[PDB]
Amino acid sequence: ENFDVDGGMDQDIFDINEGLGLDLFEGDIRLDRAQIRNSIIGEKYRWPHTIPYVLEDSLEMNAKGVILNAFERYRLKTCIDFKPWAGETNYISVFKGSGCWSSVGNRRVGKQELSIGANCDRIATVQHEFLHALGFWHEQSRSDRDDYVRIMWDRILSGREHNFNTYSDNVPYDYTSVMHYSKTAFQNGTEPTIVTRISDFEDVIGQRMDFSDSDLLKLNQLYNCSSSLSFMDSCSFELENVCGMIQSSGDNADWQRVSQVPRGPESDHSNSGFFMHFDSSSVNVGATAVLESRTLYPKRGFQCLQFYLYNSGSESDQLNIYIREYSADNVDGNLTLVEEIKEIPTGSWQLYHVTLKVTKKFRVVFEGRKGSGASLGGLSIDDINLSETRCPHHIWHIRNFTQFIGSPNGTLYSPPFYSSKGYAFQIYLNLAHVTNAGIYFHLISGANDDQLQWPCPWQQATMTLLDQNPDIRQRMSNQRSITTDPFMTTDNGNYFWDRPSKVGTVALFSNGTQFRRGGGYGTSAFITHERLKSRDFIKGDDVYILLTVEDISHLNSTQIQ
Amino acid sequence: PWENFDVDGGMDQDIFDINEGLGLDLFEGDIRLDRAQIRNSIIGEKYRWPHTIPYVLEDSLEMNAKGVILNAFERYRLKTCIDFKPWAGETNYISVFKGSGCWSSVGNRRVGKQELSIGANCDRIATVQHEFLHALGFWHEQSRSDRDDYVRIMWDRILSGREHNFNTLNVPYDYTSVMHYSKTAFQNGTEPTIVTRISDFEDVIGQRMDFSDSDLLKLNQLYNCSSSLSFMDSCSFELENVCGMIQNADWQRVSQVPRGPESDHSNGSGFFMHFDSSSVNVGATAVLESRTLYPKRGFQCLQFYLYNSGSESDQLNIYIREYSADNVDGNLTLVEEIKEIPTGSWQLYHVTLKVTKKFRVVFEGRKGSGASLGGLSIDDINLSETRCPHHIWHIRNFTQFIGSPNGTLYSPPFYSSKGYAFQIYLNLAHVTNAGIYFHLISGANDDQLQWPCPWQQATMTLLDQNPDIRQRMSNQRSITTDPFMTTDNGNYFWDRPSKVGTVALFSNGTQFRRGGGYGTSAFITHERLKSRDFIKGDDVYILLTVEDISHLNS
Ligand SMILES: *[C@@H]1O[C@H](CO)[C@@H](O[C@@H]2O[C@H](CO)[C@@H](O[C@@H]3O[C@H](CO[C@H]4O[C@H](CO[C@H]5O[C@H](CO)[C@@H](O)[C@H](O)[C@@H]5O[C@H]5O[C@H](CO)[C@@H](O)[C@H](O)[C@@H]5O)[C@@H](O)[C@H](O[C@H]5O[C@H](CO)[C@@H](O)[C@H](O)[C@@H]5O[C@H]5O[C@H](CO)[C@@H](O)[C@H](O)[C@@H]5O)[C@@H]4O)[C@@H](O)[C@H](O[C@H]4O[C@H](CO)[C@@H](O)[C@H](O)[C@@H]4O)[C@@H]3O)[C@H](O)[C@H]2NC(C)=O)[C@H](O)[C@H]1NC(C)=O
Ligand SMILES: *[C@@H]1O[C@H](CO)[C@@H](O[C@@H]2O[C@H](CO)[C@@H](O[C@@H]3O[C@H](CO[C@H]4O[C@H](CO[C@H]5O[C@H](CO)[C@@H](O)[C@H](O)[C@@H]5O[C@H]5O[C@H](CO)[C@@H](O)[C@H](O)[C@@H]5O)[C@@H](O)[C@H](O[C@H]5O[C@H](CO)[C@@H](O)[C@H](O)[C@@H]5O[C@H]5O[C@H](CO)[C@@H](O)[C@H](O)[C@@H]5O)[C@@H]4O)[C@@H](O)[C@H](O[C@H]4O[C@H](CO)[C@@H](O)[C@H](O)[C@@H]4O)[C@@H]3O)[C@H](O)[C@H]2NC(C)=O)[C@H](O)[C@H]1NC(C)=O
Ligand SMILES: *[C@@H]1O[C@H](CO[C@@H]2O[C@@H](C)[C@@H](O)[C@@H](O)[C@@H]2O)[C@@H](O[C@@H]2O[C@H](CO)[C@@H](O[C@@H]3O[C@H](CO[C@H]4O[C@H](CO)[C@@H](O)[C@H](O)[C@@H]4O)[C@@H](O)[C@H](O[C@H]4O[C@H](CO)[C@@H](O)[C@H](O)[C@@H]4O)[C@@H]3O)[C@H](O)[C@H]2NC(C)=O)[C@H](O[C@@H]2O[C@@H](C)[C@@H](O)[C@@H](O)[C@@H]2O)[C@H]1NC(C)=O
Ligand SMILES: *[C@@H]1O[C@H](CO[C@@H]2O[C@@H](C)[C@@H](O)[C@@H](O)[C@@H]2O)[C@@H](O[C@@H]2O[C@H](CO)[C@@H](O[C@@H]3O[C@H](CO)[C@@H](O)[C@H](O[C@H]4O[C@H](CO)[C@@H](O)[C@H](O)[C@@H]4O)[C@@H]3O)[C@H](O)[C@H]2NC(C)=O)[C@H](O[C@@H]2O[C@@H](C)[C@@H](O)[C@@H](O)[C@@H]2O)[C@H]1NC(C)=O
Ligand SMILES: *[C@@H]1O[C@H](CO[C@@H]2O[C@@H](C)[C@@H](O)[C@@H](O)[C@@H]2O)[C@@H](O[C@@H]2O[C@H](CO)[C@@H](O)[C@H](O)[C@H]2NC(C)=O)[C@H](O[C@@H]2O[C@@H](C)[C@@H](O)[C@@H](O)[C@@H]2O)[C@H]1NC(C)=O
Ligand SMILES: *[C@@H]1O[C@H](CO)[C@@H](O[C@@H]2O[C@H](CO)[C@@H](O[C@@H]3O[C@H](CO)[C@@H](O)[C@H](O)[C@@H]3O)[C@H](O)[C@H]2NC(C)=O)[C@H](O)[C@H]1NC(C)=O
Ligand SMILES: *[C@@H]1O[C@H](CO)[C@@H](O[C@@H]2O[C@H](CO)[C@@H](O[C@@H]3O[C@H](CO)[C@@H](O)[C@H](O)[C@@H]3O)[C@H](O)[C@H]2NC(C)=O)[C@H](O)[C@H]1NC(C)=O
Ligand SMILES: *[C@@H]1O[C@H](CO)[C@@H](O[C@@H]2O[C@H](CO)[C@@H](O)[C@H](O)[C@H]2NC(C)=O)[C@H](O)[C@H]1NC(C)=O
Ligand SMILES: *[C@@H]1O[C@H](CO)[C@@H](O)[C@H](O[C@@H]2O[C@@H](C)[C@@H](O)[C@@H](O)[C@@H]2O)[C@H]1NC(C)=O
Ligand SMILES: *[C@@H]1O[C@H](CO)[C@@H](O)[C@H](O[C@@H]2O[C@@H](C)[C@@H](O)[C@@H](O)[C@@H]2O)[C@H]1NC(C)=O
Ligand SMILES: *[C@@H]1O[C@H](CO)[C@@H](O)[C@H](O)[C@H]1NC(C)=O
Ligand SMILES: *[C@@H]1O[C@H](CO)[C@@H](O)[C@H](O)[C@H]1NC(C)=O
Ligand SMILES: [Cl-]
Ligand SMILES: [Cl-]
Ligand SMILES: [Cl-]
Ligand SMILES: [Cl-]
Ligand SMILES: [Cl-]
Ligand code: NA
Ligand code: NA
Ligand SMILES: [Zn+2]
Ligand SMILES: [Zn+2]
Repeated sequence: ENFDVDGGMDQDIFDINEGLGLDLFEGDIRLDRAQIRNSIIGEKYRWPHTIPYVLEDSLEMNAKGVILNAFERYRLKTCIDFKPWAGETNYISVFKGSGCWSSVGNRRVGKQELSIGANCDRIATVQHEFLHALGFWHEQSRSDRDDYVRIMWDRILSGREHNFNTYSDNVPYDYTSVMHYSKTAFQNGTEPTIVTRISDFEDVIGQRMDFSDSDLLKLNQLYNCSSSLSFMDSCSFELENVCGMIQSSGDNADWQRVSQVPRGPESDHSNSGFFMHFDSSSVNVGATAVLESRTLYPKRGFQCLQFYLYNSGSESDQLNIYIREYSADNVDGNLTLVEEIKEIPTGSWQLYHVTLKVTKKFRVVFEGRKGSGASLGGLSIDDINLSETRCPHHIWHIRNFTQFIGSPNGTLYSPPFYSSKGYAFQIYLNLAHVTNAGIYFHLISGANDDQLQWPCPWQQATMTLLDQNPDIRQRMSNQRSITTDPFMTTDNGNYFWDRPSKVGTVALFSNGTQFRRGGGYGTSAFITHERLKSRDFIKGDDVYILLTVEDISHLNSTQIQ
Repeated sequence: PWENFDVDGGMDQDIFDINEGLGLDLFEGDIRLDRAQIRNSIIGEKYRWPHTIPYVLEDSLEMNAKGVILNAFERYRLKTCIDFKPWAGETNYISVFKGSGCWSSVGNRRVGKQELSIGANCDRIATVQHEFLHALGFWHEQSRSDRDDYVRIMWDRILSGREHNFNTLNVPYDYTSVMHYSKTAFQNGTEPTIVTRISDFEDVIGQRMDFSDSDLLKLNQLYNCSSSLSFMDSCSFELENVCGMIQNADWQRVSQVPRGPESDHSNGSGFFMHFDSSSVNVGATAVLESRTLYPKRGFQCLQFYLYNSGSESDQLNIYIREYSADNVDGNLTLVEEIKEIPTGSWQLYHVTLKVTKKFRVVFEGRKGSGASLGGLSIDDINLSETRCPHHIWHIRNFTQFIGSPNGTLYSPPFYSSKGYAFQIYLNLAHVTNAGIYFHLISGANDDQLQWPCPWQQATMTLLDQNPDIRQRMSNQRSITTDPFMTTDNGNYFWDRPSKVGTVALFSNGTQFRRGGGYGTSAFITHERLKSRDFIKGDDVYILLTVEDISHLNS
């Protein structure tokens, strides 16, 4: 009884628009009057660094949330920002048209339409359409494209051959571009229409996870970006000056930059390769050592500190996180304990997220502490990232992951979680299919159910398969969102998102306690197993699914200004 | 030996030692403060140069200094979007002249003619780079407000009246900045005035080889640089898309070859391209082409490392395919045939190009007549719009000579562009510093050459073998032959070696005459020589260019 938003298919932008018969340039580009196809966009047809926008009322509620999520990716990785339209002469009007499409560049026409239609509410689709708005074309149309890919003309659907035309017009050809067609673009049959000449990229082309490194380089070079709104720092200890961090102790303890520890880890997490290590084996009980960042300058007032930790020491050792915030009244700073990380499981790298709310210049202080008893190792930290973003609400850590890919036993249910509004939920990850991974959001019976609004109204669940790249700026995480529509009905006439005790099926927790699970809402095409096995989604055989469930009923109201 | 001339006079004097010794009393040793300019203040947009800086090299400059300054401009052209042009009447320009010491104002002071001094002993490329970073608006690194978290100031060790030289986006403190004091700055005695908190960097501060990566990031961010004038491409095959190079594939991306090499050069983890000539017929070829490149200058230097585990009969052909509006598919020209490649070691090659339109480099491996058990491998390809070195001195098994009595090395003989025969002397025997000297030697053209040797500038570069040309901090010094220079006995220093030189033997035992050596006893410290990639696979490369600079007398 699960609901698949993708209807048992894996349709890209180009499959959605083809199925509607839109006949746009290269499937999703709306050419302007006398605009030259695949031509250089001049300075006059560019947006300012901050783009005014309107999210029109025709947009689906899930689409509005997804678009705002896309803006947060631009704010982390570029110096492009977006602001609600306040009367500027030109702005982007995002609306529910037929299919997903955009003009290429700032056409200087005042209100400029960008369509995010039905089935276009995917963050990378939004990112792709806004790259068109910013002035970018597709990658496979480059004049040198035949040196990198082969077009299988006999496999293209009759009358769709013109979508592969090249014109007359530097960064290397980018197979990973979010602006590249997939190998199945306009195919007639089961055989690919685009074959990469380098066999390694056959299943890479057509990625729809995030911007590629080359997509970002081109955009950041165009807008002269030297910073972003929400990136703060990334440290993997790869250089001897360790990103300006300063280690100290009053206890004959220290943090050492090492490539290995005899008791563990045998190597860094980044994966020659270095990490910081607090030895607890040869210091006295209660000895501490602090590793302090250089001074950082926040622009937003909320932050997410994240890092990987390895414990080869004792159950009694701990890592304390402090913030030292500086203000005019106290130049030595105000030191505050923000997190105590205790009883760290031994023998594996583990990801931690710490929520911060610092508004003044500050330093992050990592304090390793030796606890009671004996130790043969210590605490190791690597891949520290800091951004002015919200921490995920919940994190589902799946260990020994690879054994489940394409396997009949690959039907995984997350631990139960409580959303911000108090709804209890569970995630279902289906890895049993031969080619695609599926992901579904379920409401479950919870302690607050008697006082909650039913059917569940406009909660947006964002599920992110983390790309565990050492640098937050280089992660191409695979993210999908769904929104609970309180008017959605089942085949039997009941409300899909009603109270699980009323419409749910019986299930058991790992401990054997019975509960009610509502219908699952999600997609059978979350990611292909081939892409799931690429980049750093799996690292040390661990997978992380980040989860945020929030009320988006405030997005219903007309955008006024 | 005794006939050599050390330009550094048995010392290793930095900018701050030169100016201190003259009693200039400038801000932080080499900054000329403007009227009511606030010390170490943020340089506003109004006090910045345009992307192209107009300049004049004044006649007071020493001939060697003029050549060194133009060499410094080439470093800016490769690593930044800053360029330099001869002044043609722009409102503000930099007047480079021989003043007392090395110094500059900080920023474009908008005063019209703005002086920058490159005085006696300042004719070092990194000194020029440092003074032009001041002109561009940069101060020194150790004056940063957080500097006490990274270094200790030994106040008791500073010369009286010099304490003022130490009292003070989001890039970490840079120990390797070309703008950082060395540990001996303004010292009174033999003890350091600046001591890094971390013992590692104690002798790293004060590097004067080239820009650091953080120096370049700050400058490139300030001028929104997305390209440079002379960088074209760098490929170490670290990614599967192999930097857009095009080619079953005849060149294979591998991490090892059974008959050699056991690993990549850049240093599975590392990768290189390999043509397995052993598995194909005689006459078979393998073609690897760069992506399309867009030149801005009319001259280029293509460089790469090659490893041959195949036969002496295998070869590598280099073609250029140049594209123009009229040509349907480009114009292919053979530019280089690399034959009889010595086997069993990575070797650096340089190829001179003169392309003016968009083009591709075409690498063609060819299987020769002899039986082969391996193939040809290529790694660390770099292309820039620069002049190739005239000669390269490749020193194998280098490490054994550092600090050793036997570390007195003489290069093979070379012929300069004007026909002068020369040899390089590298002295590694000192406990802390490496020395380098240029000698003229007897050669076949000596009867037809002008004597004493007039205004030939010899540029000697210790190559930092980083895989990426943009990240090399190569250590370079130049000297110029002054035909009026005399010896203690009254003879001309640069006269004909048969007349003023000493008897020497080549490796083969043939006798020749060697003139006096001219160079420095402080070319590089052994500590810095052992850092970065100066030594790689126990190989060292000294790049050599010897050219006539009498045209700079103007
Ligand atoms: C087999 O396995 C099963 C599955 O694992 C087991 O089942 C679980 O069993 C446990 C134990 O029996 C059970 O735990 C209980 O959970 C209760 C619900 O927890 C969530 O909700 C509350 C309340 O949320 C409402 O209020 C907040 C504001 O306070 C608001 O933000 C929410 O939106 C929400 O509002 C809505 O509802 C109210 C009515 O409730 C309406 O008035 C309102 O209008 C809205 O509609 C949250 O507070 C909880 O969050 C806290 O706790 C979690 C977990 O510890 C923390 O992660 C989280 O940060 C938060 O922390 C708070 O407390 C700490 C101090 O401890 C503070 O520092 C911090 O600032 C926060 O205030 C959850 O999201 C919960 O109420 C209940 O609590 C009772 O015990 C505690 C002691 O622990 C007392 O202090 C309380 O007074 C209560 O007496 C208790 O924890 C699980 O719910 C249950 N799970 C499921 C899925 O069924 C099973 O037991 C096992 N079987 C066996 C045999 O082993
Ligand atoms: C122990 O070890 C000792 C040390 O190694 C050995 O000593 C060496 O022994 C060899 C063999 O006996 C000896 O070789 C000879 O070298 C002669 C000099 O070579 C250099 O100079 C010439 C001439 O330069 C002048 O002319 C050019 C233009 O024509 C001009 O650009 C120059 O600036 C210069 O001008 C000035 O002088 C002239 C007068 O000469 C004035 O008229 C003028 O006004 C100026 O004042 C250069 O041509 C040479 O360069 C060519 O060769 C080198 C090496 O091969 C190349 O790297 C270089 O690119 C260039 O290549 C040329 O040929 C290729 C062919 O494919 C062309 O493509 C290219 O375009 C060039 O034309 C040197 O820089 C040299 O003249 C002489 O040549 C004769 O033999 C060859 C045989 O192949 C014939 O072809 C010629 O016609 C000649 O008959 C010969 O090569 C070394 O000089 C000697 N070294 C030293 C330091 O002493 C010792 O032998 C050994 N003992 C034992 C027992 O083993
Ligand atoms: C040194 O730093 C301390 C820690 O600062 C916090 O942490 C660091 C890491 C950064 O993230 C900072 O930005 C952050 O403030 C300062 O103490 C903190 O002060 C703030 C007020 O400035 C205070 O916040 C209030 O909290 C109450 C609720 O308090 C309970 O709950 C918190 C946890 O949430 C708990 O920590 C407390 O112990 C309490 O049990 C809340 O009602 C307040 O809301 C109201 O305030 C805003 C205006 O500020 C208003 O717009 C709202 O509408 C609303 O009415 C407010 O959020 C923190 O609780 C407190 N934290 C701690 C651990 O003490 C510290 O400040 C000094 O102490 C404060 C108690 C207060 O007397 C200040 O005036 C003092 O300066 C600071 N010390 C100095 C000398 O600068
Ligand atoms: C196809 O390419 C051929 C090879 O080009 C060269 O090599 C490639 C790798 C690349 O570096 C190119 O940039 C090189 O040009 C072309 O042949 C060459 O053409 C050039 C002229 O474009 C010839 O040159 C001259 O060489 C003389 C000595 O031999 C010099 O005296 C002369 O100097 C004068 O040059 C300029 C004006 O151009 C003045 O400003 C100077 O002050 C000076 O007086 C030139 O440098 C070169 O010799 C040719 N090489 C060969 C091997 O033929 C070829 O070009 C065609 O043929 C030449 C002969 C001319 O008729 C061209 O007009 C003609 O296009 C290319 N073919 C096509 C069709 O494009
Ligand atoms: C060049 O000199 C190197 C250093 O010589 C040693 O130190 C001097 C200060 C002096 O006391 C001298 O007597 C010493 O021998 C030689 O390398 C050293 O060789 C010794 C003995 O073979 C060896 O134990 C050391 O590890 C080694 N040191 C270093 C820093 O490499 C060079 O010798 C060559 O290398 C040897 C390993 C050996 O194969 C020998 O036959 C080689 O000649 C000297 N090189 C040359 C070309 O003479
Ligand atoms: C999608 O692909 C299928 C399979 O290739 C296409 O169908 C095939 O189209 C060809 C067109 O030349 C047909 O061949 C011709 O058939 C006639 C008889 O019908 C014969 O007289 C000719 O000599 C020639 O063989 C082929 O029969 C047909 N096959 C099938 C199974 O239908 C289809 O047209 C493609 N669709 C699109 C939208 O591109
Ligand atoms: C990114 O930064 C670069 C500068 O580092 C900006 O480039 C500059 O763009 C302006 C036009 O916007 C060019 O202006 C020129 O002005 C003169 C008059 O002073 C006029 O004659 C020329 O026709 C031209 O308009 C300027 O040359 C150019 N500078 C360089 C070095 O390229 C670029 O605009 C910035 N990008 C964004 C999105 O802001
Ligand atoms: C580098 O590019 C930025 C724009 O991307 C330029 O910054 C602008 O500078 C003007 C004044 O010259 C201001 O009015 C704008 O507000 C700036 N825009 C932003 C977004 O900062 C900067 O001037 C360029 N630098 C150089 C040297 O040309
Ligand atoms: C899920 O299915 C796969 C494929 O059949 C199995 O490999 C997994 O088995 C687990 O791993 C093997 C190596 C062995 O240790 C076995 O005992 C494990 O169960 C299987 N996983 C689970 C959890 O059943
Ligand atoms: C560098 O050291 C190695 C030993 O580790 C020597 O074998 C090299 O000698 C050279 O190569 C051998 C095979 C033989 O041809 C010999 O005559 C050579 O000298 C040595 N290389 C150099 C240049 O000294
Ligand atoms: C993962 O695999 C190891 C064996 O390699 C096993 O000991 C461990 O319990 C497994 N973890 C989980 C969470 O299943
Ligand atoms: C240098 O140090 C000596 C010894 O302390 C001291 O007597 C002398 O005055 C100092 N000179 C200067 C110039 O500071
Ligand atoms: Cl999303
Ligand atoms: Cl790092
Ligand atoms: Cl130089
Ligand atoms: Cl100016
Ligand atoms: Cl180089
Ligand atoms: Na690391
Ligand atoms: Na390599
Ligand atoms: Zn598109
Ligand atoms: Zn200076």
